[PDB]
Amino acid sequence: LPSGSDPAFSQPKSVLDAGLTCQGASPSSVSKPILLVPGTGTTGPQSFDSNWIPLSTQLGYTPCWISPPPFMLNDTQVNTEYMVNAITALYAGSGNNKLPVLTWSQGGLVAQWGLTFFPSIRSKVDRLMAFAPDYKGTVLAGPLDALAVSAPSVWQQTTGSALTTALRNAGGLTQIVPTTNLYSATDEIVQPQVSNSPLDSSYLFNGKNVQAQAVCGPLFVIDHAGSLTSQFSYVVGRSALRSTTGQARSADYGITDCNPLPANDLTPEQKVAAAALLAPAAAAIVAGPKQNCEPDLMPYARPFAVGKRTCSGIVT
Amino acid sequence: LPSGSDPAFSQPKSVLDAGLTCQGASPSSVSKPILLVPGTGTTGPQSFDSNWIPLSTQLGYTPCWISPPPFMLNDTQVNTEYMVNAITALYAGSGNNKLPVLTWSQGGLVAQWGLTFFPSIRSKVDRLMAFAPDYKGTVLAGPLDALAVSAPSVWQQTTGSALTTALRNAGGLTQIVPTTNLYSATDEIVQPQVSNSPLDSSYLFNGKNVQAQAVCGPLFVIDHAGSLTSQFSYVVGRSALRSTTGQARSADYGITDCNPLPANDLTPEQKVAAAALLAPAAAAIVAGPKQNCEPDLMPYARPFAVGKRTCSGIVT
Ligand SMILES: *[C@@H]1O[C@H](CO)[C@@H](O[C@@H]2O[C@H](CO)[C@@H](O)[C@H](O)[C@H]2NC(C)=O)[C@H](O)[C@H]1NC(C)=O
Ligand SMILES: *[C@@H]1O[C@H](CO)[C@@H](O[C@@H]2O[C@H](CO)[C@@H](O)[C@H](O)[C@H]2NC(C)=O)[C@H](O)[C@H]1NC(C)=O
Ligand SMILES: [K+]
Ligand SMILES: [K+]
Ligand SMILES: [K+]
Ligand SMILES: [K+]
Ligand code: NA
Ligand code: NA
Ligand code: NA
Ligand code: NA
Ligand code: NA
Repeated sequence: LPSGSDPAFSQPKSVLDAGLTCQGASPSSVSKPILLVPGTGTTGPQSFDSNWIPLSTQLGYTPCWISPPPFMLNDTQVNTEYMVNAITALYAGSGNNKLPVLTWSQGGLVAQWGLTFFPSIRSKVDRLMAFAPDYKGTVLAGPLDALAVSAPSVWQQTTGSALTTALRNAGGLTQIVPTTNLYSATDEIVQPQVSNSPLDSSYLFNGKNVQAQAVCGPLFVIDHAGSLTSQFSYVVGRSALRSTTGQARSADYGITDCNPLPANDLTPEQKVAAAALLAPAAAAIVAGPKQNCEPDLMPYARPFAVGKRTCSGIVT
Repeated sequence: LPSGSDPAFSQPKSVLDAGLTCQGASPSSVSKPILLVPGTGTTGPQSFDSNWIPLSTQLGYTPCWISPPPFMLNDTQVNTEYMVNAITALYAGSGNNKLPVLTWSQGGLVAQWGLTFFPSIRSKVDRLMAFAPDYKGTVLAGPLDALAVSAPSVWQQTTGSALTTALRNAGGLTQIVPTTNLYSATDEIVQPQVSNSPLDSSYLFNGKNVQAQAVCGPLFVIDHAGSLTSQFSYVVGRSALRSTTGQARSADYGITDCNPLPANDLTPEQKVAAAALLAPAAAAIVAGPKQNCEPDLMPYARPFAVGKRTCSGIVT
């Protein structure tokens, strides 16, 4: 696991700060922040307005989020700069108090990439609650890559990519801070997820790895978006957020919570938007960037993916 | 459309027969046969053991398949002899009753080549259910082969080929029996498929042409193999097989069926095998025969591709 200096950011501070917002507050002076990191094809509000922005507010946090442009479709490594900058800011802005990070989809990969390569944030994040994280990527992006209809970050989120290779070889498939990963065998976006084991894309060694079918039964069905928005997900997320260990606890949820529909505390109208969470993501992918190769690794990550091929050639 | 005698077989009938197998039945005495025609780089079992063999069984059919050697890599015109012989056999063996044909990839090109050039089988095929058929071939020169260093049937499936030209000029891009074509914009092997129109390689005039994204949305992703194996594909195929019209019916499927993962009725082990369909087929193509020209058209097809080039020169 890297333990030296932080890499320098490629983006200026003005740019990174512009991508961070808090509800009703400035990052420079915020009470009990939670940092929300969005999924592929979305802004922070698009991922979370119908779900964890109001739910976290009801738990007493001030939700804050990043929106790396365009819609989380550019280089995951740059998406991570937004996250690292935001944790630094929000920690300073809330009294040097550690804060939680809550993610969907790629946001969890971004969080873990940041924790792996930017040691400074490890003391600033108290826990990670990741919904449907793709730490191994997804095999399902393969045809899109072959067709050259994949955005930068979609290439990076393909199983076997240089990015996912680097994360693994740097030690990033082991939890770094207390981590809960909630995911589903029936996720239609991220696979493989079926095994309830380290083979799954969402699994981290020493983490609290919650495959919904383990709790709720193998026949249980909960999709990629539902993995973020469901009542089951709310109970698990609340467990993680409240737990003194920094991980969800099996005592905190069971069969009575195995409701895949949008969280009960959401208003009717929020439930409608939550259920429809993935539509705007699909439309952003559709209009968004597309290329025929995986973006290059930044220098700090190259040693961890020697021999993989990116846009510029083979990593040496 | 051609309307006379069937072309003579180039292969002995014993050889053709030996390539036909049914599950649990002789072709001479079979209950409700369905004939399965595999994709390039596979035998019948390799295409269908994880999918339409069990899925058709559960629908009450006896699955039967052909396995033209080696692995569907030889002349598509010879592959078609196996299909024509099998239809003749299974029609008689089911009491002189027409039977459905269900195909993947090249198998659909084979079925339509047979229906176009071998008139005797038209009255013996109840309906055709083709998954990812490449009636126009493909424009994508994939990464398996050096350009123009390819197997016989790979040449023939290249857009612009003499074979695909002949099919078109003989009238074979119009359905001959009731046909449903299920295909995907995100097919990484066969393109173009993106338009939901007669541009697409899988489209037949007067057919029931089902591009999955037209139903499911633009980021519904199923690949060339997923076109055969997905739950969405199963719902459409079941509709096609049951329909009184011989074609799938839009009433039978909709957004709720839009699951790209392997068909729900497959066991956990069959789903893993279905999701792994493509890689060993691609490896069989890589390991297979290579030549530097397209196989010659048989005499009965030449007049429909005059001016195209095969191994013996420009067709006359
Ligand atoms: C998208 O990611 C790329 C790649 O990391 C960013 O482009 C780099 O930006 C740095 C900072 O200016 C440059 O030094 C490199 O030359 C850039 N590389 C490439 C290939 O262009 C880019 O800034 C990111 N875009 C956004 C909107 O964040
Ligand atoms: C593969 O296809 C070629 C047709 O392209 C077949 O070869 C022909 O076989 C007939 C029947 O014996 C011969 O009369 C021809 O002279 C052959 N032509 C060529 C170019 O060799 C061949 O039999 C097929 N192989 C298999 C295993 O089916
Ligand atoms: K700001
Ligand atoms: K304040
Ligand atoms: K507790
Ligand atoms: K019709
Ligand atoms: Na399940
Ligand atoms: Na290039
Ligand atoms: Na094979
Ligand atoms: Na040719
Ligand atoms: Na099984």
